[PDB]
Amino acid sequence: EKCSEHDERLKLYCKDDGTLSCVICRDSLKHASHNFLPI
Ligand SMILES: [Zn+2]
Repeated sequence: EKCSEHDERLKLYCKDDGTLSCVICRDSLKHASHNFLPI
């Protein structure tokens, strides 16, 4: 999961997959559209 420097516990991924743009960290808090990858 990229989503680096941003939440003290949130890290995740979206990318095309039926749901365009989703939780930017399994929740999307203080992220908005930064970036993240899936474990
Ligand atoms: Zn994040």
